[PDB]
Amino acid sequence: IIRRYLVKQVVSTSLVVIALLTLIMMGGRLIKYFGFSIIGYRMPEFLTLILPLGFFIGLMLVFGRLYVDHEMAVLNGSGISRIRLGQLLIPLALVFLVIQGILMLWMTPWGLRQFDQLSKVEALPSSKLWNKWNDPVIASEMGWRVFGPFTIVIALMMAVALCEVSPRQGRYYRLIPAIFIFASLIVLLIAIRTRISRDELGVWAYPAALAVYGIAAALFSRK
Amino acid sequence: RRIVAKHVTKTTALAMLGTTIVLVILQVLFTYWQAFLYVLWGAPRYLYEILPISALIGAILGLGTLASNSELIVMRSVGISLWRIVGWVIRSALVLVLLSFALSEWVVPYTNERANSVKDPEDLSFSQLVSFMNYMREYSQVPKTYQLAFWKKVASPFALITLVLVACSFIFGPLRQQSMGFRLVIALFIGLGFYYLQDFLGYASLVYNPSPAWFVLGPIVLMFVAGSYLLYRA
Amino acid sequence: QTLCIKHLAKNYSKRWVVKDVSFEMQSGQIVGLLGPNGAGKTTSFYMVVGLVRMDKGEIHLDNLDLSDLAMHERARKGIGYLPQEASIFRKLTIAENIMAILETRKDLNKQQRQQRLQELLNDFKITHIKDSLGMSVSGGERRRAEIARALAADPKFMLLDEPFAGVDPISVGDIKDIIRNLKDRGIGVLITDHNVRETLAICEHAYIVSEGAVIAEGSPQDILENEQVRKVYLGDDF
Amino acid sequence: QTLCIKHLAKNYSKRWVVKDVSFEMQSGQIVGLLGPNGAGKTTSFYMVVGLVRMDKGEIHLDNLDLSDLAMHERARKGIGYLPQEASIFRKLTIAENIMAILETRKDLNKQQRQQRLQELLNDFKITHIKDSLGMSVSGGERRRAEIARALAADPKFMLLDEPFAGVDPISVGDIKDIIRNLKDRGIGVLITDHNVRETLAICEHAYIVSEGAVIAEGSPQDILENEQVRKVYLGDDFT
Repeated sequence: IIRRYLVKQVVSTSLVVIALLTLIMMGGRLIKYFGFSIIGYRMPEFLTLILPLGFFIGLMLVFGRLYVDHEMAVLNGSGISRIRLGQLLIPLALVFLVIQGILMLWMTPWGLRQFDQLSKVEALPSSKLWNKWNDPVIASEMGWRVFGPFTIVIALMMAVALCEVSPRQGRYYRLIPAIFIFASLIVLLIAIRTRISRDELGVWAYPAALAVYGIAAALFSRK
Repeated sequence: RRIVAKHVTKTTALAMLGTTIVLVILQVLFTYWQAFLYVLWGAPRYLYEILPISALIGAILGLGTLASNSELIVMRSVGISLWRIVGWVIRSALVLVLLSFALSEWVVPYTNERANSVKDPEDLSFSQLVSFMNYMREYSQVPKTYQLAFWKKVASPFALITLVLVACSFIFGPLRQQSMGFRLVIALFIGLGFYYLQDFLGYASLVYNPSPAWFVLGPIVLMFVAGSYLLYRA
Repeated sequence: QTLCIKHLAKNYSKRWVVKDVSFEMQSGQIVGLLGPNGAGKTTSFYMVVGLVRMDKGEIHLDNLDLSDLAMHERARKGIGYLPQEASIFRKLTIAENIMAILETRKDLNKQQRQQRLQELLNDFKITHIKDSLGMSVSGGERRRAEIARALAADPKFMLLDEPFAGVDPISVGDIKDIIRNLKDRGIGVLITDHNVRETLAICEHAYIVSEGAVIAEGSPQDILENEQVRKVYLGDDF
Repeated sequence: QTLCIKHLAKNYSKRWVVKDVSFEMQSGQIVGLLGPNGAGKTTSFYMVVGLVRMDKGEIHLDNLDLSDLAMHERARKGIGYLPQEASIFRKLTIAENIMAILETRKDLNKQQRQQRLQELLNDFKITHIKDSLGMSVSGGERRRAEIARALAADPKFMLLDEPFAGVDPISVGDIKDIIRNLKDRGIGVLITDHNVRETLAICEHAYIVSEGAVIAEGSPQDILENEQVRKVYLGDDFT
């Protein structure tokens, strides 16, 4: 009952944030493009970034709401920690990992393939990129598609760590400080995709970037 | 009344200037030895484009501190109207408007020349823009991309004051009794919403027959009317 | 002066929290607006001040209709408000808080403004903290500066919101002495409070509002011996 | 069982809010942690619950240290918390509110979880409203659902924060029966409240925390006759 309570809350507020970020992230690009089929073919490209951001923000809004209106004091006071509440959402995070794995591996290339013809390694089919790991350009793109979906898991254990907020501080107090901590992971991963494409860093740095953020989030959640 | 006016003005002015210092530092870092001077010389041009959005966040945080501390309730409890408290905040914004004029007229056109040496109609200063348009009009037809640039500059002080009044009306209206984080989040959505709306309607003025004055002064008049209505609801 | 208030009404989420609340208050008299929590004592109190817009009702102050006036337009007519929460100007000194509202007065010049400020500080015994910031004073000392600040505007009716909120039994006498001082100054006091034991000890005429309507009226002695109030609000033992 | 608290301390902004607060509460006994507002009675209460991190001292429950355990680890030892503000799960059914905590219990199976929920609803006379949402109930009925939910975790000590907060005199007696019932259930109750007059009417052992330290201890009759309390907290005239 407590797992279904959280999953229903997180899914409801993540879809609101995702639809709010899609209207903002691609409303800005649509205006720049104006300066309807193009937006349709770039849905999987932007939702590749919005989905980890929507899940992270939606996780902190739910965990912020539990703290603000004292539903966390009665959950900790009943024997259910905050770490335990984050472990109840692993089945949900696995669904979002599978969902984004579909976007990153299939629809992001397919969406970029049709857009390119209408308007590159960003749009090549994943079948043609499974092999040819020797070439750093394919190595960066294929690694971006395999280790990319695992930002959902990192968005789960890092939103649990950075959600503790006082009732008087507010539900939105820890949003801007911690969205930048999450965004620093994605900005680092985009900054890693470029380094691998120039054969300067190696494909091994994708799990290393996640592990450093994974261990840092796990240590901070257990302080 | 002077002591109350100074307290409201100084608190908002420090919030508008405090947000300005932070927003410029972040934008300098985000934009970023030869490449450091090129970004450092561009600070006045980054400063000019932050003033409309730093005044919005400054009035949200400046009045939010007053509202959350129940200081705006006891100014009304003694007979100080909402439009008087807005007028005191506008005095703080009038420093940013005067700063916008100083940057536009004497600072931006100079550091832009210095920045380009280290390494558009929008980039032209108002003194250069009006003089150039008057020169073209005397011998040829002025393009619609210069009329839009002219209207986007003459309506820059009026977009700073209107966006401040909207911020003040939100504190007294929808954003009353809300958290400081929620006010900051909403202040960021209005800032992006205004930048996108003025960008889109700027492009739409170059593709449609009506003059760019309608598209540039459109949102400013509507936000002023809508913002002044939220103040009438108290 | 009489503050006639007739047929107040207000709805929230299509539910009428206040239904026909009407009471009369006179200058130089303490009137307690009491009742069960959430039954409309707070909402009816805020509609007198002006925070909550009046859906229906008439508020008169010596045949002068204040119904349509806003919060500030009523405050200029002589209605004061003392918030329950800390409402002192944090970055202004205690003497500057009182002087801030004294400059609002039109019938005072600079010469008598300083004289009025001096006696207001002496009346509430906050002279020793007149130079300390409002954010660095005791809760008991700060509350005396908020009442002194409200009196700088020369109100005719001071509407106190939760005066005995978080007040220890040792300092409940200090608040009663303050409220009694406001009455002796010719200012009517309207008190809404959850602490009904002490609010029924200073007020001369109390109004108990339950289910959104005034269910009883009269002196505190008559309020106690009221069957409907005893059954609904005060209980059999009190 | 005897909850032992020794030498609590906590400094906020380089100011020692709590200085050497120590009290003992036994199971089945109601203890009122009172004192002047802002004198450290609220902060000392929170260090017992676990909201604010301790800065000096120790907490024992039958030679079983709880100082290093977090808030959730003490709850499994038998320590409950009831926030003063509305802490019900707003969008959960009242029957599900008690059930959400009953599923936490390891010593109950499905067969006896529904039985425990059914008797918990009947013990608090909320079985008629057991099908309504948490946010769509009366203030008096909501608090009865928060105490039934707290008992679902089966605590040995309940730390009530401001139980008589925003409570009409008609419904003060209803809470008195609830707290008396908690004592009759073998569960010790620790109460911190600003309403000292009504808190002293049910507690058999009250602690007065002034200037950050415990200055009084014993039955409410001994507290009233104490000249140190009547000088700082209760005043000359108080009953």
